[PDB]
Amino acid sequence: VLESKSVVPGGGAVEAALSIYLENYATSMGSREQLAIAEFARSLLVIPNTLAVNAAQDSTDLVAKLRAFHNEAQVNPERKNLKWIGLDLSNGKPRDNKQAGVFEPTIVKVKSLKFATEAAITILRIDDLIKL
Amino acid sequence: QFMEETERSLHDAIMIVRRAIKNDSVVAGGGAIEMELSKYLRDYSRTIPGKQQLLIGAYAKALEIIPRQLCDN
Repeated sequence: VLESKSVVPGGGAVEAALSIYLENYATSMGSREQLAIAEFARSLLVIPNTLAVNAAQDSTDLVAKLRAFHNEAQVNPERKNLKWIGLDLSNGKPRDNKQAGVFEPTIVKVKSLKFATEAAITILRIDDLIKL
Repeated sequence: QFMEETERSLHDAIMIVRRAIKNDSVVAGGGAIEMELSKYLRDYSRTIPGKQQLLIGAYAKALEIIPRQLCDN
């Protein structure tokens, strides 16, 4: 909070929006890469899941319900009905900000985003491993 | 061996020409509508779920496979 007053509302409310936000960004891309966005949005969805899983919660009935919080896609307490906001851990469900509402420092995710995207593709790089 | 499917093309036309007659309302062929219907559900894949987007994501996609079968085959 103190070294970064820049932080995103929600840590987990992003995922549902993001997929949709990507699903939106997907559909216009067309070709294969409409889907290359979609499967990129499918990588997103574990974030509520392992949470709900480690919390012994049902992941779908949250992240789906999450994806049903919207008019357009944003994380914000003003519209939790018409937009996403926040998250919970033990129940797992979205909160607002001062509710339980989760945040993220905007620094960390983009880096985590950046890394997995890049490690996977170099993992996606090679087809061989040879030895003698 | 090439002579037969013309007649099958003739009747198949005759069928859906008569079927364009036996149904006044005739929409776009080649799986044109299903794609929108998928997104129409991808709407609900966003809009509907407490859960069932899992369905609405699954269900709708299967539409697009039939004209996909064409580009495929």
